[PDB]
Amino acid sequence: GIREKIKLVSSAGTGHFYTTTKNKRTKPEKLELKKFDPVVRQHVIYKEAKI
Amino acid sequence: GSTRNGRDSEAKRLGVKRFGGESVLAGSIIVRQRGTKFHAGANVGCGRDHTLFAKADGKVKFEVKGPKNRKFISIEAE
Amino acid sequence: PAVEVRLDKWLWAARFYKTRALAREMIEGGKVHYNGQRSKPSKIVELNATLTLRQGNDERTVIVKAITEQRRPASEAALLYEETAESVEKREKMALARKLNA
RNA sequence: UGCCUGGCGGCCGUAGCGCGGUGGUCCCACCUGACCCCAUGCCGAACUCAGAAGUGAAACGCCGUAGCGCCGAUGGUAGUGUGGGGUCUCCCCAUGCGAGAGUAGGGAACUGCCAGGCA
RNA sequence: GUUUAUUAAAAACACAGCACUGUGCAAACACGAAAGUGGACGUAUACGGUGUGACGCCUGCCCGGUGCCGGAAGGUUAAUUGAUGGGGUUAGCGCAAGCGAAGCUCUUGAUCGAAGCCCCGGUAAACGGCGGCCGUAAUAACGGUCCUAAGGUAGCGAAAUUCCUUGUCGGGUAAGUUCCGACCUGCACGAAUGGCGUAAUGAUGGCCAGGCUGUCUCCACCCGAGACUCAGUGAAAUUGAACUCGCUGUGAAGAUGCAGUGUACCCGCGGCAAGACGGAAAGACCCCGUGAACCUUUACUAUAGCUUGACACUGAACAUAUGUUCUAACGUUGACCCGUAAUCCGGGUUGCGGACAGUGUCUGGUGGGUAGUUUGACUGGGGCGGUCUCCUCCUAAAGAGUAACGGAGGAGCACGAAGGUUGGCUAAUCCUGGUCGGACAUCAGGAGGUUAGUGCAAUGGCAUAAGCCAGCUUGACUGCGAGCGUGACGGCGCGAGCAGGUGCGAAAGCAGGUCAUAGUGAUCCGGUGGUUCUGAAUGGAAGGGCCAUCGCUCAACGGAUAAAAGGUACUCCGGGGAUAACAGGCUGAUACCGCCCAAGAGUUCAUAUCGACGGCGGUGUUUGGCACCUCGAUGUCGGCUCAUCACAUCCUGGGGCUGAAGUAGGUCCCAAGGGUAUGGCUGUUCGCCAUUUAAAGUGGUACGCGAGCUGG
RNA sequence: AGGACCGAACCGACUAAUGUUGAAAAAUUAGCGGAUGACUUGUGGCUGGGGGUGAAAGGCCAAUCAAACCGGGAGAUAGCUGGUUCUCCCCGAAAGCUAUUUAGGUAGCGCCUCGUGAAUUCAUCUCCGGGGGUAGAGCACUGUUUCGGCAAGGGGGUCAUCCCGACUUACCAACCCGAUGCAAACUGCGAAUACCGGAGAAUGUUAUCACGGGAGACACACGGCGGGUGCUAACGUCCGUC
RNA sequence: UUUUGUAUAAUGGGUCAGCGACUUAUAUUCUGUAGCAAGGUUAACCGAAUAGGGGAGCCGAAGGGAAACCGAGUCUUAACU
RNA sequence: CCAUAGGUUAAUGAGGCGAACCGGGGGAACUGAAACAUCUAAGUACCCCGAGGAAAAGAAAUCAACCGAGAUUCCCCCAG
RNA sequence: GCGGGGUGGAGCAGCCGGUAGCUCGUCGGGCAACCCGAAGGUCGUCGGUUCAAAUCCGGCCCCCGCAACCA
Repeated sequence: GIREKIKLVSSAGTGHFYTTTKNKRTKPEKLELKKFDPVVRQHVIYKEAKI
Repeated sequence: GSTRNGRDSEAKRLGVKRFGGESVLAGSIIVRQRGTKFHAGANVGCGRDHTLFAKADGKVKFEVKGPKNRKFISIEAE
Repeated sequence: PAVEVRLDKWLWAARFYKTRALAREMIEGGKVHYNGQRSKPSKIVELNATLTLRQGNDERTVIVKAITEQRRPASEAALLYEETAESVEKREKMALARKLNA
């Protein structure tokens, strides 16, 4: 629906990413979260990016 | 001659898959149900969809316990 | 999907004439002008398009972009028709000429 | 060993409400103070700490009492599996199972572990 | 005048006349890959196309849609040209990572680019259109008002047009659904898909009268050819086999063949056709086929033709890509000479056009002119309507599952908190008291105990809360998965536990999304990031692979194609009584006819005669239900002829009661022996009307009767 | 003079009857239209199939025309109809679920058959361990319904008179209480059956499960029982079990 | 024959005789049988050769993975109890 | 005007038929896809031209893979 | 038989869960034209859901576009 799919890009520089959804209208702020990254093996902070 | 009805959902095969006194391997689903009609007791886990599964081999057993007189499922170890 | 607007409908919304029938009669009589020339009622008003309208004794020329099918209160009509500065000056010139005639 | 009190349970209304009475040595409760450990989307009400002046008022426990809740026969009734039948939208018969409601009645719980005060 | 040779001769076609439009001649248009030919050995007073159809009076308003004509101010836009950017490769530089010149090469595509389209005007004897609503003199003149491009002028009008309809009134007739004349309430006339008249003409349609008559009441007789008999010759369709009766019932439901019963010696000949669902034609109507044909169009996809531009055939100067001039390519369906005995053809001279025209390749537009195709399924026949996937409840018969065009509601999401954890808290409703404040605001207490709440339908859950509040946080983690549920399969679902790492908690522990169940899309084809896994001689790269991930209202939701609407009565083929229309069959809701109780009408009295509010039956008679027989055939309405049966009786016959004085009635009971109209209108059954009669019965018999007649 | 008039030859075909296995695959008889013209006719030529011609009917094109005839692709295709030929022995269905441009076809499963392997694998009965929320029953709940008691409050308005205390109703009355019903989408109760599991004896030609070869079938009908729809109508239609 | 069901008044046959419908080629799986047996077997072709030669080939003995690669193991994952 | 075209004669060859095979110039639809357009049927049927007893092809501007083969055609595998 | 509508005196958005407004008609005031202010609905009627219906659902009445066709 209104929610648009986005990618959370690992900040480890390894190119791994997650996919989630959000709506731009209510929450224009960037999405940032600590998620596990398999290739580097460590909990690193992910920032959203365009899909 | 138009009717607004005629719509239904596929049945979900709920109910008690394993009844009392039946030997079940670990992890076997005992009852699938909507809501915790049967509650989790000894050696029984409650999955997210309120299904109850045996956490160890043994014999399933229904009983009534507690101030609410609710049904509880437990695996008598064997 | 833009909704087309008739010329007499626009005039009636702008309240220049009491009724759309009067607007049609005035247009058919040739008094009303679109882009400074005789125009039929079927013509379409467009944004940033001059309406060389002739009402009573004073001319008006508006190029408004806001076109409303619905008739509005006169406070809104002031916004409905733009009445550019040159048109204002010409209208006051016509008013002064009428005052001199009177 | 007997009485009473606190905690943890078994069981989940025969065990719960109501009404009356009773208890402070110990235990519990209320209670005194709170700058501080701690907390109020305000309040030491709750939570929390520091104590033991007073009391059993409230709560709590214990005893009694059917105004309720609750439990509940025997008999009949309803229903129904199998077979047979009728006047076949419903019944009946043999045999097996046999309710629900209602009636007589029961009923003011019983009980395990540990700790404490009294004899 | 012409026409469906062989069911349609006409209101149809044509017609002279009228108008619009194209065409300047190498005309337009047509046949033709082209050369050529018709147009025409014609030249706008001619030829082509289109519409109306002599003649008389006229042809009103509308240019928004579609088409046609015209325009340039602007935007979009093909082929072609290839600036800039990115990438691949490597002579080199670095120690390695990596950087990287030239060349070659993959890719994006700046600038140039005509028509068309968007846009602006004109055109209706171009295709076309000429509307709503409200009030107003019972109607609604008239006005108001919405919309449109603008709302029907003249004329005509229940008509070849009018459903209600046999419209209202008058003539004709005794009686006139037709006819003739007026009215206007034109469902739904209307001016060249022409309106209104009109003399004449019509194997034209409707009606009326004189005369005429076997059309008819009602048939009679006669003359001839068959039919019948004798002699000679000598077919046909059809045919499972027949020792080939009626009735009532039964039965794939309309029986010569079954059950019961009645009748019947065997066999011809002449006649009538009720039956053998009789013979003829694998139903023409209806449905089905992922059948066919031909036709239509703003269905899809192409394409002939028309049309635009680039390049080529294709050149030169001069002036400012445009213009002027030129001759040498090219054209000449101009003249003249020759091959030549020649209106073809070729060559030469000359003239006129002249780098235009025309043709080839490429390219945009237009393109039912032509071609291949599509145009779903369920369906108490088909069509129209509705539905097509997912979730909740009931039907669902106490495991699961379970259909209907059965009964009821929702979904195609939401959320970085509405998730995780830790700690804490408990609702609705009512009563009492309290400022505005009241029925319902917040405050206090009491009763009550989940009747509240759940992000969204319903069900099942929920106090240990899954409900409400706060602090910290990202477990809405990565890889696996013992076992199990559910599906034909694809798949969908639940899951303790293990490893790495994290959040909350002092710890025990919980966390792999949310109280659960809906919030979805296979495969293919591609896109993006990572990973040498592969790398068509080798080294790289392109592509492919693995992992993550993006693009379908593919909603006909297991999705046929990237891409698709209709007509057929001009029809056709394979099939079905698997499925409709007539008839039969089953049922009897409705229809008709009886009966029950008795409020009331009947001056009083319920029942002489009616009988409300309700109830119970009979027949199979109308309207309907089912689809059981027949679709390798069961002919349908009405009339004519001929009838047969039932009795729920129209007349005649007998009788009870009466609100029966008599006559004449009302009702009911018994009775089926006999009887039971002629006409006008209309296709009529029916029905209205006129005139009779004792009466002009109600029904069944394939709504009797077409191998008996007709055919409105 | 006349696309003039009446009317034979000649051309045509309006009405009726006959004929309809004819005299005739479109005629005969009696009537009928044109008959100096857009007439009719003899002989020869041209137009050839998505083509011709057509005073226009989809008419004609060799008795055939919404695309002729002949030969070929060709044995087109046909989820459709029909037919499928000797004998005996053993076994023996289905007309159901799922999906389908799918509904009269086909595919997987279900059912049948042949072979291989396998456990007391399977069926009945007795006993034992189970959950249920249907028949029935009930009205605490969700709804619905009748009567009565008190009566918050209100309606016609007022004694009181600011009120309280209550005054009769044209009166209406919420909740609560007492009594009586009703429910597929009500349930504080709740069977008989059926179903799952366990143990045991008897009987049964392994009757059960798995793998493989071969299918057929996916149009069902009636009757009993429980039901929806229908009218508790149908030899009606759609389910469950026998 | 088609059907839920036909004495059916549903379909076909007037009768007799003759003809008339699951075949043929190749390739794959299964069953039976026969040869050989961790081996089996040739095709074309040579050959007068139903012989003999011809062993080019196909099948399985080794699987896992997309693949490099590894191999009684492999793949998944950094690694698996 | 030379000349060319043109005309007459002469010598040589051709012309037409024939079953299949061969080469070349053109070239369908039915059909399968369970519809149909990309595709298939299929460069098949058919039409035309040409030649021979055979025709076509034919002596690497071919393959291969850092080792090598040595024109063309046909048969069997590679291989569904 | 299927869908739409039913809102001041008329025409109208809205509206479609969140306290009813605009033009004309009437009056009055500014000033034929034009500007300002005010009365003016109770949302066709009856019920249900909701904290609350102009709004959302069930039935009822009227009017509108359709179809009631092949035999």
